[PDB]
Amino acid sequence: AVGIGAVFLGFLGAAGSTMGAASMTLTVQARLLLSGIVQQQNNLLRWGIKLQARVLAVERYLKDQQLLGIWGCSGKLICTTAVPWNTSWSNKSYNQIWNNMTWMEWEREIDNYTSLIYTLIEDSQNQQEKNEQE
Amino acid sequence: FLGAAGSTMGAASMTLTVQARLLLSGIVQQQNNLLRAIEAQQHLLQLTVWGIKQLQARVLAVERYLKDQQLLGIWGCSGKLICTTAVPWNTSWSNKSYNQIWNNMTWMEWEREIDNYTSLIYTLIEDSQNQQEKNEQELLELD
Amino acid sequence: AVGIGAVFLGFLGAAGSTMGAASMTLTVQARLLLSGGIKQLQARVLAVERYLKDQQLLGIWGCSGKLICTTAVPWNTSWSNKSYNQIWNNMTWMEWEREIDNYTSLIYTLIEDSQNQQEKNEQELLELD
Amino acid sequence: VQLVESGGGVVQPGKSVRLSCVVSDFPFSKYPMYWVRQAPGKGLEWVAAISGDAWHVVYSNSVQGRFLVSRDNVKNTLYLEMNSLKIEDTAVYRCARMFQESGPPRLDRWSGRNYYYYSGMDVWGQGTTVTVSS
Amino acid sequence: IVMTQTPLSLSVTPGQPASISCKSSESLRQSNGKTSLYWYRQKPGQSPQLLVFEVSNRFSGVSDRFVGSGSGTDFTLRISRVEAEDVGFYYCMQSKDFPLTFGGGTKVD
Amino acid sequence: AEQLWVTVYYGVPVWKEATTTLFCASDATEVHNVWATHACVPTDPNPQEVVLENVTENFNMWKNNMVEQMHEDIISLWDQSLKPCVKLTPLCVTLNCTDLEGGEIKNCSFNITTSMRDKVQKEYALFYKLDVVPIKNDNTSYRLISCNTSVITQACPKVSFEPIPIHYCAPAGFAILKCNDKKFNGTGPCTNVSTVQCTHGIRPVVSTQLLLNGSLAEEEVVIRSANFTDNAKIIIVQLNKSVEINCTRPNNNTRKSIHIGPGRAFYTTGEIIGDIRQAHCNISGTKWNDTLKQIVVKLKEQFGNKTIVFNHSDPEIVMHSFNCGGEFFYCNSTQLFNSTWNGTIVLPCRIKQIVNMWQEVGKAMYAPPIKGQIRCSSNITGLILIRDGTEIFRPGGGDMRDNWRSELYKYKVVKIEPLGIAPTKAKRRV
Amino acid sequence: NTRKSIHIGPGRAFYTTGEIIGDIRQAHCNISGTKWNDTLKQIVVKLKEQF
Amino acid sequence: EGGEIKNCSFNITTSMRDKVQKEYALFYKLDVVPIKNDNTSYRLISCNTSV
Ligand SMILES: *[C@@H]1O[C@H](CO[C@@H]2O[C@@H](C)[C@@H](O)[C@@H](O)[C@@H]2O)[C@@H](O[C@@H]2O[C@H](CO)[C@@H](O[C@@H]3O[C@H](CO[C@H]4O[C@H](CO[C@@H]5O[C@H](CO)[C@@H](O[C@@H]6O[C@H](CO)[C@H](O)[C@H](O)[C@H]6O)[C@H](O)[C@H]5NC(C)=O)[C@@H](O)[C@H](O)[C@@H]4O[C@@H]4O[C@H](CO)[C@@H](O[C@@H]5O[C@H](CO)[C@H](O)[C@H](O)[C@H]5O)[C@H](O)[C@H]4NC(C)=O)[C@@H](O)[C@H](O[C@H]4O[C@H](CO)[C@@H](O)[C@H](O)[C@@H]4O)[C@@H]3O)[C@H](O)[C@H]2NC(C)=O)[C@H](O)[C@H]1NC(C)=O
Ligand SMILES: *[C@@H]1O[C@H](CO[C@@H]2O[C@@H](C)[C@@H](O)[C@@H](O)[C@@H]2O)[C@@H](O[C@@H]2O[C@H](CO)[C@@H](O[C@@H]3O[C@H](CO[C@H]4O[C@H](CO)[C@@H](O)[C@H](O)[C@@H]4O)[C@@H](O)[C@H](O[C@H]4O[C@H](CO)[C@@H](O[C@@H]5O[C@H](CO)[C@@H](O)[C@H](O)[C@H]5NC(C)=O)[C@H](O)[C@@H]4O[C@@H]4O[C@H](CO)[C@@H](O[C@@H]5O[C@H](CO)[C@H](O)[C@H](O)[C@H]5O)[C@H](O)[C@H]4NC(C)=O)[C@@H]3O)[C@H](O)[C@H]2NC(C)=O)[C@H](O)[C@H]1NC(C)=O
Ligand SMILES: *[C@@H]1O[C@H](CO[C@@H]2O[C@@H](C)[C@@H](O)[C@@H](O)[C@@H]2O)[C@@H](O[C@@H]2O[C@H](CO)[C@@H](O[C@@H]3O[C@H](CO[C@H]4O[C@H](CO[C@@H]5O[C@H](CO)[C@@H](O[C@@H]6O[C@H](CO)[C@H](O)[C@H](O)[C@H]6O)[C@H](O)[C@H]5NC(C)=O)[C@@H](O)[C@H](O)[C@@H]4O)[C@@H](O)[C@H](O[C@H]4O[C@H](CO)[C@@H](O)[C@H](O)[C@@H]4O)[C@@H]3O)[C@H](O)[C@H]2NC(C)=O)[C@H](O)[C@H]1NC(C)=O
Ligand SMILES: *[C@@H]1O[C@H](CO)[C@@H](O[C@@H]2O[C@H](CO)[C@@H](O)[C@H](O)[C@H]2NC(C)=O)[C@H](O)[C@H]1NC(C)=O
Ligand SMILES: *[C@@H]1O[C@H](CO)[C@@H](O[C@@H]2O[C@H](CO)[C@@H](O)[C@H](O)[C@H]2NC(C)=O)[C@H](O)[C@H]1NC(C)=O
Ligand SMILES: *[C@@H]1O[C@H](CO)[C@@H](O[C@@H]2O[C@H](CO)[C@@H](O)[C@H](O)[C@H]2NC(C)=O)[C@H](O)[C@H]1NC(C)=O
Ligand SMILES: *[C@@H]1O[C@H](CO)[C@@H](O[C@@H]2O[C@H](CO)[C@@H](O)[C@H](O)[C@H]2NC(C)=O)[C@H](O)[C@H]1NC(C)=O
Ligand SMILES: *[C@@H]1O[C@H](CO)[C@@H](O[C@@H]2O[C@H](CO)[C@@H](O)[C@H](O)[C@H]2NC(C)=O)[C@H](O)[C@H]1NC(C)=O
Ligand SMILES: *[C@@H]1O[C@H](CO[C@@H]2O[C@H](CO)[C@@H](O)[C@H](O)[C@H]2NC(C)=O)[C@@H](O)[C@H](O)[C@H]1NC(C)=O
Ligand SMILES: *[C@@H]1O[C@H](CO[C@@H]2O[C@@H](C)[C@@H](O)[C@@H](O)[C@@H]2O)[C@@H](O)[C@H](O)[C@H]1NC(C)=O
Ligand SMILES: *[C@@H]1O[C@H](CO[C@@H]2O[C@@H](C)[C@@H](O)[C@@H](O)[C@@H]2O)[C@@H](O)[C@H](O)[C@H]1NC(C)=O
Ligand SMILES: *[C@@H]1O[C@H](CO)[C@@H](O)[C@H](O)[C@H]1NC(C)=O
Ligand SMILES: *[C@@H]1O[C@H](CO)[C@@H](O)[C@H](O)[C@H]1NC(C)=O
Ligand SMILES: *[C@@H]1O[C@H](CO)[C@@H](O)[C@H](O)[C@H]1NC(C)=O
Ligand SMILES: *[C@@H]1O[C@H](CO)[C@@H](O)[C@H](O)[C@H]1NC(C)=O
Ligand SMILES: *[C@@H]1O[C@H](CO)[C@@H](O)[C@H](O)[C@H]1NC(C)=O
Ligand SMILES: *[C@@H]1O[C@H](CO)[C@@H](O)[C@H](O)[C@H]1NC(C)=O
Repeated sequence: AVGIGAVFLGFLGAAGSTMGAASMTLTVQARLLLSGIVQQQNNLLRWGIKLQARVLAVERYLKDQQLLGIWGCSGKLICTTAVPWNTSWSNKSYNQIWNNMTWMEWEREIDNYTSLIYTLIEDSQNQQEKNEQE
Repeated sequence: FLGAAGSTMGAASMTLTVQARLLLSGIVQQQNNLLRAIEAQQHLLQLTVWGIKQLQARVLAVERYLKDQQLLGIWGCSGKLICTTAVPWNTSWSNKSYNQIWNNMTWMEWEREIDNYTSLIYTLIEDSQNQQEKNEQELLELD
Repeated sequence: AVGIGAVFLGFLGAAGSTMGAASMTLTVQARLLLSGGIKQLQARVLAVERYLKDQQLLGIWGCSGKLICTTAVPWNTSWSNKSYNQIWNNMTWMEWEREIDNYTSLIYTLIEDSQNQQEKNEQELLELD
Repeated sequence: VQLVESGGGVVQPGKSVRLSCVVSDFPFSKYPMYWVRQAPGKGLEWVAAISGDAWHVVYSNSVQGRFLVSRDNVKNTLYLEMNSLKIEDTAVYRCARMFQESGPPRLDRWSGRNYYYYSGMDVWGQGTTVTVSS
Repeated sequence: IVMTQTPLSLSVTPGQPASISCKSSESLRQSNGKTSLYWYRQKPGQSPQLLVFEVSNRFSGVSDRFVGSGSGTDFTLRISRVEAEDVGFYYCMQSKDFPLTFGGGTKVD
Repeated sequence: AEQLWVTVYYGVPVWKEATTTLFCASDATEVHNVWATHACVPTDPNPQEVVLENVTENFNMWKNNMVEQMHEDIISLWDQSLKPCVKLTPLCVTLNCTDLEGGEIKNCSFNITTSMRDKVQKEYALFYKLDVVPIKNDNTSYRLISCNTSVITQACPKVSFEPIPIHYCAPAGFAILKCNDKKFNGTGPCTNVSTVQCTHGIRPVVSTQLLLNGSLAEEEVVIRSANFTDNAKIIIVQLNKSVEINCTRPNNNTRKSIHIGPGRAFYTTGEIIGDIRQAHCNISGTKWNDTLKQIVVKLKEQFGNKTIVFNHSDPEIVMHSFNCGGEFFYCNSTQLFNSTWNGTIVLPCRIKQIVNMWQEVGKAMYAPPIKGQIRCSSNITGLILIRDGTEIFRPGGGDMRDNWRSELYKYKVVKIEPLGIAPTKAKRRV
Repeated sequence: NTRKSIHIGPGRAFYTTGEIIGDIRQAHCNISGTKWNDTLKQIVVKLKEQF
Repeated sequence: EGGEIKNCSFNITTSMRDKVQKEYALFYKLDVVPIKNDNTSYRLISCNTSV
């Protein structure tokens, strides 16, 4: 059995890409977060520990889908907002990072401000737009 | 979040503008701190009687959340709070008039009014509307 | 001391019928997929962990919450030599998922990265006006 | 409450009559009914049963296909029509109400099939008598 | 199904306890959580009247000395200090499924 | 008229009654306590309590599943922490005891210990009259009490025994309702039913004929039971005005170790230092006398004639029993059941080191000795009484399940089912 | 056969069959041998038709 | 016949662990063995298997 090279950018593949370039592999990362490829080929022949790791992986998953549900953005992968940026988080401008920097470094610029972003997206995008329904 | 369980159905829709009193938000602010990894700072130190029960507790937190999203997901009413349908109400289900249901009634008494008939309404939404509209939508894309 | 005949449909009731008759039946196989001495609990997680995967793949494809939907991915006639009206009027589903079993991985990659990934970078940049 | 019948008497073989049981006060559409047959000097034989919404009808095997029952919830009546009469049908007929209340039909989720519950009897009408002879 | 009973004749006088049992071929336990066996009495020349509906509970207008019990197949109705007006018959009636049958009716004199 | 259409509302305020499985919440460390079990979810000091408006909801304090759930769990917690420790199977041998009130503690001399096979070891030991039994075939020569009863199993000495309050939290999607009527009978309806997510503190105190550290009924003294004119249903006396008790072990009690398990040392009383002074308790004589009259007034609203008589209730079941610092006291409470209604009370106490179970068959735990002197104080807030059918009241037996019925008597468990439908005039445009 | 009292393990009463009443009849199965004789000729009706 | 003919006796000291004591039981065949170098002495057939 042989195999030719990848033309579809496998798991974690675009980790060196810029932020405008790694966005084309967003689908591959999301799919394989849950259970990976399915191991445990029905071999139940002979514990407790095993299944706590299985239950946590769902809870990691359901944390985010509910959180995208509050952020008005369930189902999508890329969605906009009505929240303007506050440059005290990081004033680094547009092409200083976008066509210049990967994602591991952009996370190491915003990690201190993380929970501060989450309340603002909650309130001014859906707790706000709940007061536009009428 | 049960603040209007003695209120009336014609009045409980007023305070229901808050996200069912931020219903699901109490779960995510719980499981952010249910997933305090002190459980992983110990590996529970053993398998204990509580961790057996917590494991059987988190599963019901998983399952019974899904059974309410799936039924909202299948009804063409995914993620909303007040959606209308295309199903005509049948007076055989309840011969109560209009204002008595809304202005002059609780909720939990109204559960026991149609807890018999509830399951028939479940099928009569899907196979009447949400199975049905998808074919008629797909016909309107044939052109 | 009970009993009446069938009214709507049964579970897996359309699984010998044609596609055009089974397409109006999908909800009954959609409802009961989830509800239904440790070895009950090990079943009660696999039934969840299979449901999320099928839910997740619909989510990525821009097709979450709908039972059916269409895309813009073109059908490739290399995948099927079957004629059109034979498919929608003669073939059952159980036969049909032995015929396109090999091509399935090509399909799922050619939905996401083909279109619904591409329908967001195109989507996000329809602003500025 | 009050519970009697009418239309009783004596006929020939091959004939056809219809009785008329009339109830008094309870909501008649709520309850199912029955028919029982006490032969003179014998025990009892069950005959028939109707649902509350007059949709479900179960007959005995011996009188299968010959008889007929029906309801009229507005007129609060109860009919037992009979056909192809034989001499051994000579007995006492009694109109009888279910003891418990019944609900609407049930519709189990797993198979699209309703269910009408059926339980036994408390209020026997005093009943007419039909004799089949020459 | 088949459900007969025993003994047919109990010609007694008041002042003593006794019991009448009805024997079941098919076992009775419905999925509601109850055993649909209904014990009741006719008088001669009369349409019958309900003694007890379930083997546990009773009916209105019933003396306290009318007790019943049984398993899914064994079934027993016991009358403590058998009263003077206990004449006529006693039918055991089941309500499992159709056709729901009876017993012969135990005569008590 | 308007053809009504079906409308699905998500978030309706409904529930039912249900059963569930619960989980702890400790409010706080080496994790070696039997009850506290610090492998447990930490709490939240958020005040979460939500009050209702219009609720009439019957409760019960006997047919409530929350108290049967503990008694299948607190025996599981107390037996998981007993299984990995050493068994005491070679101890059941022929003893030889002597005494140095009379002679209570017993210098006993049994003489085998099979650390090996060939060489069994003579041994020094110090026992109690509540643990040894006489033998009828020779001179004075004893044996442990529960040899032919069950497997005597030592508890490991590096464990703990303190009560720590265990907040039962319902799992998510469920809820716990709580009433707030001061005059609540225990089994009727309520009016102000508040909603919490997780209950208050419950000290897992084990004791008999009284309750220790309890809770507090407010504003008056409550008496609850189900079938008053039956003798069977035990009345439960909850209190205000927390009555304080001191109890102590006025000895020094050095402990030695005896190697019997190859890697498992047996612990016993090495030698006492000082003077053999019996363990006892102290109760303020003023507050106790004032308290009992307040009970009788509420007794004379359910037994309002044939005046109330106190009389005291086998060494185990008759005696008052409790734990004090990992040490179990059996106290003669005869003095507190003398009066009728028409300084510092000292109660003597005895010490047993072979406790029994709740079902008291199949297992027998052996307490290790504790060095030093033990002081413990506690609020007596709970009294168990039984009628007999003038009215005489005994304390009662030892059904330990009845303890928590005095602590779960406001709590039921529901199932929030927030999905439901209702008709209205508005149709979805297809 | 009856009840019995054999010596106790550690909280473990062990039992070994108590006395017979005083006269021994050996246990036996007891089959209606006509139907059994009827049965095996009915079996070779359907044992046969493959060769 | 060969069956219940033999009731037996043996010394044992299970939970008291002080003194042995002989007994009486009731033992069939199919579970005993006449041992070697002794006159009418029996032993259970499955000692030196597992428990
Ligand atoms: C449907 O679908 C389809 C698809 O799908 C498919 O299928 C399926 C089933 C599956 O399979 C999947 O997967 C797939 O995908 C479609 O179709 C398609 O289309 C497309 C279009 O684009 C196409 O593509 C194409 O391709 C081609 C090919 O390529 C290859 O090759 C080449 C070369 O060529 C060659 O040459 C030679 C020389 O000349 C020749 O020979 C000759 O021949 C003749 C005849 O033919 C005679 O014989 C003579 O004599 C002789 O000499 C041959 O032939 C040829 N071939 C052909 C085919 O033609 C090159 O260049 C390239 O590059 C390639 O190559 C390859 O590469 C690889 C890598 O990359 C390699 O591999 C390797 O190997 C090694 C070893 O060796 C190792 O292993 C490693 O690892 C690996 O990797 C290989 O080897 C190679 N090969 C060779 C051979 O080389 C091309 O060419 C083309 O191009 C062209 O054209 C264009 C247009 O535009 C232009 O632009 C350019 O310029 C050029 O010209 C293209 O690209 C494909 O193919 C297809 N497919 C199929 C058909 O299948 C469709 O479309 C659909 N449909 C719809 C409707 O849609
Ligand atoms: C939803 O469905 C459920 C059922 O399905 C369930 O859910 C599904 C999903 C499935 O899972 C399924 O499996 C589930 O089970 C429905 O539940 C049903 O609800 C009804 C109530 O609506 C229940 O009916 C009652 O039952 C009792 C007995 O049931 C007991 O036991 C069951 C189980 O063991 C318990 O659950 C239950 O709570 C009881 O404890 C039955 O006895 C009742 O009938 C008496 O009361 C009514 C009310 O009075 C009488 O009706 C009146 O009759 C008079 C006379 O004509 C009229 O004038 C009145 O108009 C009428 N109506 C009213 C309102 O008054 C009824 O006739 C009967 O009255 C008694 O009659 C006898 C005989 O005449 C009389 O006795 C006489 O006494 C005198 C003096 O002593 C003399 O001695 C006489 O000789 C003597 O004969 C007696 O005094 C009368 N008493 C009174 C007070 O009048 C009642 O019907 C039903 O049990 C329950 N379950 C089932 C399985 O059906 C639910 O309703 C559905 N929901 C909805 C919204 O529909
Ligand atoms: C709101 O809900 C209503 C109720 O819902 C019901 O309850 C829910 C809990 C759930 O379970 C629902 O599934 C359930 O339906 C809906 O009402 C239903 O509507 C449908 C229409 O789609 C009705 O279906 C009709 O059924 C008729 C009856 O079919 C039965 O009877 C046939 C034989 O009929 C019998 O004939 C004998 C002849 O002798 C009669 O005896 C006489 O009776 C006299 C009166 O007592 C007198 O005593 C004489 O002495 C005696 O001889 C007997 O009475 C009669 N039976 C009845 C019940 O009357 C059987 O063949 C059949 O198998 C079944 O057993 C059908 O006749 C009818 O067909 C006719 O009508 C069609 C349309 O009108 C027409 O096209 C046909 O050509 C034909 O003429 C229908 O099939 C159903 O019964 C209703 N339910 C109830 C409980 O009544 C309602 O639809 C819904 N609202 C909306 C907007 O949808
Ligand atoms: C099972 O197969 C049969 C045919 O083999 C299906 O019957 C057809 O049903 C359609 C629907 O009305 C009719 O137009 C055809 O005429 C029927 N065929 C024949 C030969 O009469 C049947 O529908 C299938 N079962 C299910 C549940 O679809
Ligand atoms: C129990 O201990 C006592 C105390 O040592 C033993 O009695 C002694 O026996 C020796 C041997 O004759 C005498 O010299 C001592 O005078 C005895 N002392 C006393 C106080 O009696 C006794 O033998 C031990 N064993 C038993 C079974 O009692
Ligand atoms: C707590 O209990 C005390 C002791 O009974 C209560 O104080 C007495 O209550 C009775 C009954 O109301 C009165 O007759 C007395 O005058 C009260 N005082 C004294 C000194 O006996 C007290 O009411 C209870 N409640 C609180 C909140 O303290
Ligand atoms: C409380 O207990 C008493 C028993 O002391 C009950 O009184 C009697 O209970 C028996 C039990 O069946 C009945 O036969 C008697 O008729 C009862 N006597 C009276 C005068 O009622 C009493 O019923 C119990 N009460 C409750 C609510 O359980
Ligand atoms: C029980 O012991 C406590 C000690 O914990 C005693 O409490 C002391 O009481 C005196 C009064 O005599 C006060 O002056 C002290 O401040 C108290 N100290 C503490 C630490 O509480 C108590 O008096 C003793 N007796 C009773 C009956 O409770
Ligand atoms: C029902 O109970 C509520 C409870 O109110 C609390 O009462 C305690 C009493 O000590 C007080 O300390 C709290 O501050 C109060 N408030 C809260 C939010 O806990 C009463 O307020 C109602 O009046 C009661 N209803 C009736 C009919 O008595
Ligand atoms: C509704 O409130 C009622 C009080 O007002 C009544 O309302 C109308 C509908 C008439 O019934 C009339 O008698 C009164 O003006 C209560 O009586 C009733 O219990 C309430 N609940 C209902 C109808 O479910
Ligand atoms: C157990 O040991 C047996 C040997 O035991 C001796 O030999 C037999 C013939 C008897 O006389 C017996 O009473 C003697 O003590 C083996 O025969 C037997 O296989 C062994 N069982 C095992 C290894 O499972
Ligand atoms: C965000 O911007 C506001 C001005 O709108 C400023 O006051 C605030 O300091 C900024 N946030 C932080 C974290 O600095
Ligand atoms: C055995 O010792 C006890 C203890 O003093 C004594 O009472 C008894 O008399 C002794 N037996 C004999 C036979 O002396
Ligand atoms: C408590 O009061 C209710 C009425 O409010 C009553 O029905 C109930 O029986 C009382 N409790 C007791 C134990 O009597
Ligand atoms: C004793 O009974 C009488 C009779 O009713 C009553 O008046 C009196 O109050 C009762 N005694 C008490 C202390 O309640
Ligand atoms: C077994 O015993 C029953 C009870 O009398 C009997 O009916 C049946 O025929 C017997 N079968 C035999 C003896 O084979
Ligand atoms: C066993 O004992 C019997 C009678 O006591 C004797 O006849 C026989 O020889 C003995 N067998 C031996 C000692 O092997």
